[PDB]
Amino acid sequence: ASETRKAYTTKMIPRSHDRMKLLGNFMDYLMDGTPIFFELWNQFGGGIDRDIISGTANKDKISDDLLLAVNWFKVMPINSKPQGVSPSNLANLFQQYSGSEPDIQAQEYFASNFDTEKHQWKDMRVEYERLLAELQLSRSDMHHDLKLMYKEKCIGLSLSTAHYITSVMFGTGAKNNRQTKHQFYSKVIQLLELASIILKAGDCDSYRKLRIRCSRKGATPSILKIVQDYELGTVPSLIANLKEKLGRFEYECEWKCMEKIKAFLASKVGPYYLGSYSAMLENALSPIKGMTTKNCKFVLKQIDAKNDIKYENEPFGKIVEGFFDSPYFEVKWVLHPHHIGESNIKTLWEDLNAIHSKYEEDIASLSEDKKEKRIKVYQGDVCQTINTYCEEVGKEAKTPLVQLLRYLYSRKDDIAVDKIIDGITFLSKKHKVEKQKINPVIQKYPSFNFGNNSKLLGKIISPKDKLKHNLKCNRNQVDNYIWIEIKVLNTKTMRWEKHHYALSSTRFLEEVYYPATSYEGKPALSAEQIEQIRSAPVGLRKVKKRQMRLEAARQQNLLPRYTWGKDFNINICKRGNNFEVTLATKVKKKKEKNYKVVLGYDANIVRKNTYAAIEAHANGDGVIDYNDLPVKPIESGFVTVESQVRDKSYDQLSYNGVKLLYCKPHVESRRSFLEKYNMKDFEAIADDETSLYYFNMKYCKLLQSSIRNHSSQAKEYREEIFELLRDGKLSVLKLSSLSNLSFVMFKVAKSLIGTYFGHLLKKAPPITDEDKQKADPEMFALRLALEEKRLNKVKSKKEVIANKIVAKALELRDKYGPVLIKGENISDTTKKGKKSSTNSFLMDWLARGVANKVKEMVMMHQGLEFVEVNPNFTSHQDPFVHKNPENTFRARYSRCTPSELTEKNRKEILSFLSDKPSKRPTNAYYNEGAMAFLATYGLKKNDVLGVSLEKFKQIMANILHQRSEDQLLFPSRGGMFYLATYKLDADATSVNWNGKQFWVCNADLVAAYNVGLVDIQKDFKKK
DNA sequence: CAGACCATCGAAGCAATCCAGCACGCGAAAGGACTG
DNA sequence: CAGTCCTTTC
DNA sequence: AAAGGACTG
RNA sequence: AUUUUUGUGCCCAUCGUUGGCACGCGUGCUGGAUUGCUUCGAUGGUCUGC
Repeated sequence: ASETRKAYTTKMIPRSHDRMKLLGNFMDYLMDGTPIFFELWNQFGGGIDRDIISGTANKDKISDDLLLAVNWFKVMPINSKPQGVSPSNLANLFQQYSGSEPDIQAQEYFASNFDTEKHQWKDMRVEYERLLAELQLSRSDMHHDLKLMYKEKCIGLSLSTAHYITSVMFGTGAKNNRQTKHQFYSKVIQLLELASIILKAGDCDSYRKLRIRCSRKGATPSILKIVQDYELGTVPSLIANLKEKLGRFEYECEWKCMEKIKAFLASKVGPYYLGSYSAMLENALSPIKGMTTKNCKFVLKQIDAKNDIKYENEPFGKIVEGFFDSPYFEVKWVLHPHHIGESNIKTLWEDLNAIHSKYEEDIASLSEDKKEKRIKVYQGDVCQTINTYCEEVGKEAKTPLVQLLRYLYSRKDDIAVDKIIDGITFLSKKHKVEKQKINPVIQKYPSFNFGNNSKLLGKIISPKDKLKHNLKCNRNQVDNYIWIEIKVLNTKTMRWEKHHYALSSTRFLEEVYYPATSYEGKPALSAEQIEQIRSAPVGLRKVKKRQMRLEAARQQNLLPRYTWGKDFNINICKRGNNFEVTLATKVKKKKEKNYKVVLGYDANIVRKNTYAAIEAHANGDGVIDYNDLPVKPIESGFVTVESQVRDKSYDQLSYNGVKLLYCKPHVESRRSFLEKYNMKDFEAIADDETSLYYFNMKYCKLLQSSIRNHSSQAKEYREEIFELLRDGKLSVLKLSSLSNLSFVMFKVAKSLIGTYFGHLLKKAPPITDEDKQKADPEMFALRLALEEKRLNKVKSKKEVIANKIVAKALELRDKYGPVLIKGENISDTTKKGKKSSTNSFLMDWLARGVANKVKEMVMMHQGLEFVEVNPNFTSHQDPFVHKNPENTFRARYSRCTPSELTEKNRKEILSFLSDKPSKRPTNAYYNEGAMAFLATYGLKKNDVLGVSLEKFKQIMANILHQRSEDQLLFPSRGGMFYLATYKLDADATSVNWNGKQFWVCNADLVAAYNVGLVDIQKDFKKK
């Protein structure tokens, strides 16, 4: 039984200045009262101590000392009341309290990094003492009270729901059946320590009503006791649960100091109301308990990570870090393994040791006075080798520091190679683990959820009561506004009074609200509705069209019934003088395990994210027998989202813009401006086949470089920058798709504005964002426009890709059965070792974003389920033959004509053929792919590794002409057209390799199938 | 062979953005009182 | 009693 | 322990 | 309790054919990166008599 929330983000229509001011006063009252509860609960937690937490003692792995340190040592902003503790003396303070020194978990908590500029430790136990002093309540009485709170889960970790805490500590009356319930439970266990129903009924109770009226009154029935009795009249492991619940129901809830605390709250906050106090405490506890749990898990993670630091490589770390106090360095920084080609330095030192052996054997002979020259030659050779290594490893990752490698080689006798790697990775991991900031306890900006059951009373009126009201008072009965009846506290006269406010969210109408007076599509409108749509102002026409479609669907009985149910929350966040009603809604799923389809998707960056469906227990013509599971490919395609312009049909995700054949004035203006500032590179971007957003991106980079060169006149660039990014018909803001290139375009636009500002404000105080806002307010506004446009662009890309994925999942669910959407677990990209360009490229991936959006959407549909799989080798594994018997791991190719072969392709083929050891597992797969490429056409690598790439193209053309085919497959590390043994593409062109007769599928579709077979066995057990 | 010019590549500082994780909120069901 | 609200407990 | 996942429209 | 004028937005050389289409919101921190300026250091090369 899973559940998630919807959200409809409505718009508050000001009913009247008086009513809106009343609502604002109520909101301000709640907001002003929230900090009081925040501080009060910080004090309560501060009062925690041993003999308070030594009760249930239930906790995952948190030490009894870490709980104490968490509840009375919190990092908060410097500008707060509890201020006054420095990190150094945290240990001795924790010694002063609790009569013991910090343990490992509490030592890690105290010795945690943070931002000393903004956040400061805080004693949090002088705050409890200040509560005792300023409310003058006996320390013993407050000790009893907060011990009772802890046992009631009103303080500590895993707190209870705010409503419950308020009702318990500040409530009128009670069951008072604590001792009564304890006796009942002791009797029940004594009768155990449908038959259980008889045993429970033996509590001097005839039926459920009697025991309800005797043991547990005025609440929901105790754990499966009254419901159990009813079920049994209309397993033995529960004894431990009932015995551990006996800790409760023993105290009788006598508060020795909650009266004084309640009076203090009434002094600071208004008079006690369960709804108001519950809301304020709900918005005050969230930061407290949230950051408490976050820091507990964080400290556990920190101890686990520090246990992974070897700490025996520390001397090697010292030797390597001696780089900073050596002639080769000219400030000081941390050394990460990417500075030495993390694992390639082994090959580097192999080569350098070969050179050293040659040099030494040459120095043994030639013992004349030529040493001063031979050593110089050897020094030059080793320097050249190190430079070549840095250049070589600087293609797939960051260039290793030349000076660091020179220093390491100079210290070739003080440290080995594996020891160099261990020391530097120690320097890296220790530094990382030591810079992990601890989460501060920051105050939440409140939400104040109005509901019906346990929150501040309130409700959307109804679709039914709406008709009653709109008919009682003469009205169309089909208004486009949603009315909420909120119980507002009139702060003038401190009493409650339900008022009404109008929301105007059209989605709520279209989807769950509008009444069925008489997933779907849309209706056919009438003439007058069309006229209204066409007569509305420009900015209102879209919402008018949506509303008229809704109205037509109601008038033509095309509007499905929406089964109101009155299950909507109302979240009112008052930022300034405007409200932010939200209308959340619970959705319940009842997850299913007996899957019938698997819908993997590959989640590419530039290559048109694909899906691929796989059946579970297929029985038909093609049913591939996996390890022990009969599976069948249903289909596989691309995720293309269609925006149908007048007659064409674009893919927002891959359109890439118009072809510059219709942007000639645009390109002419750009060239005219660029000519004024120094153009053989412009002509390479302005071809009439080049697409518009490639042209815009490349021209943004051109402007960036131009501004860099003409630094002292970057103010002259602003007219062109505007005309390119904002104003003109073909601009980054006027015209841009969801394609990856259209996001690189916004990235380069933001970079262009950044360089314009950096060179417009450079003459040394730093250039703060306020300084550049004041320097060119229009350009800063343009920067904000680009940022907001790109953020909404990203939100829409996530939403639409996830919509297509979930739509195909629903199609398969309707056709076959419960679907399982398997997505790559694309984490830990954008690494330090990678190049800056690689990390920037991978930032636009939005893999985890789409995965999260699909995860959310799947929680609302019954039948779908989303698991995230390991993305390892999912682009090479041959689907349905890899792991069906044994791993296959073929390579990806690139069909092309011999005339369009480039130098890069030939060099890549040679790199595959060159028998050199590499740590990448896929090197073997692409090497065997290159061998098979040579075998297929008989190229005789010795004679194929030759020069004259033109001669290579001629030889390939002759080989492919002797055969009747037109294109040659050849392995490429970034090529499509994977070779599968099964037809997974639906456009696959069969081909003959050494002698296997593969299918030329699409690398995207086979990768989607692999994503659908990563752990197929786990999803489908043999049951 | 001394000297300067480009260029890219690292490191750090400074000021910014950004995708992402992750903790929390978006309570239920009951009885009594009340009202119609 | 239907529906409301206000409370306590799960 | 990375690599892999991505492959610069 | 009636405001009849809006939830957020996304795509397009013709911005409408009723254009086409999608959507969980908020707070707060944290992690990893990126962007821009500068400083420093390496790396590669053209150039002037040598």
